[PDB]
Amino acid sequence: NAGSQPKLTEAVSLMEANIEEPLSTDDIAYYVGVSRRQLERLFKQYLGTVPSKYYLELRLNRARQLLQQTSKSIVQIGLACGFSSGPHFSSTYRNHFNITPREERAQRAQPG
Ligand SMILES: [Cl-]
Repeated sequence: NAGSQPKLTEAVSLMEANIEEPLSTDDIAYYVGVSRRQLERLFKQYLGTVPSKYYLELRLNRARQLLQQTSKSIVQIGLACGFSSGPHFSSTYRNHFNITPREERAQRAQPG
């Protein structure tokens, strides 16, 4: 279970501190003190994915937070979350959340 895997939770905390300019997987591993292979094994075992893909999920969730709370353009938000084009940001966002960034912002005020 992830909370009982301190190395994995450490890596995730480090990733959370580096969203706009994300660390390479190798750099996460160096800073947490495991090999790259070991870091990959942790992510595969305790989260079910690879570190780079979890990092993308994290950056997409920060983007969702910005879509719900700012008037920053779609382009601005994509750049702030490490994306390098609008089409790349919006397409990956839509694949992940099954709505577009524009739809997420339109729906931010949903009162439940
Ligand atoms: Cl950041």
